[PDB]
Amino acid sequence: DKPLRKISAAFKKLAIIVNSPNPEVPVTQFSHACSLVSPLFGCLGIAFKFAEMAYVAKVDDLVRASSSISTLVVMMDKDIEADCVRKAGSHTRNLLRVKRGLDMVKVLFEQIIASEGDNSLKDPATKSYAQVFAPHHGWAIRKAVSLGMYALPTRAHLLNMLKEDEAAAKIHMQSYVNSSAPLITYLDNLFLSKQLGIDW
Ligand SMILES: CCCCCCCCCCCCC/C=C/[C@@H](O)[C@H](COP(=O)(O)O)NC(C)=O
Repeated sequence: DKPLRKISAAFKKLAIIVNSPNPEVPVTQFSHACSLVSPLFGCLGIAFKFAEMAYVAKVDDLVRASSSISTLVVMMDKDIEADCVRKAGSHTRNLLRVKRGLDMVKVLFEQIIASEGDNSLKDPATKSYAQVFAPHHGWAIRKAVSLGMYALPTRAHLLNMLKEDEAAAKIHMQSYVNSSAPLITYLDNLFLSKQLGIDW
């Protein structure tokens, strides 16, 4: 089906889990949902090429992890026990970056919705990247991203690539925004509650 619909369906499900008492988020289900977001970065063009190493490789690792590890909590606790939380390539470091990817797409969608009537994606792309990723990327990446903003598809072109009209895309984006918000909060709080921080 259409990429935004796959996304909204999968995250609705995740929202139910996190909004319930004693949530257990399976690594399989979380990593599959996160993989549905990947095609979005590609639709945005060269500006978001960083997403392959920054997001896709990370989801790939969680996909791998999911065969032997039950939940995100158990996954994090294993890395804590092994004292390898901030190590390059740890599941937990990867989870934190995946969280940022989910957040950037959330903010992007919010801004696209807020700017209905402007056929340019420049502000929404620039704003969300600035809010979510800019504080963690080095100079060269930030400069490259900014330059790549001239290569964004128009708003109408993007809708066409995602195979939706304005009304339908609005609903599915809003749905992801509503679903992903408590998930992102859930994830932040796992890090915060285990005294790991979220700014590294
Ligand atoms: C012919 C020219 C082709 C143009 C180049 C295409 C875009 C290149 C953008 C590459 C972005 C690389 C980002 C690297 C990802 C991670 O390995 C690295 C470290 O991963 P980490 O955040 O520590 O887990 N992340 C950062 C932002 O330093």
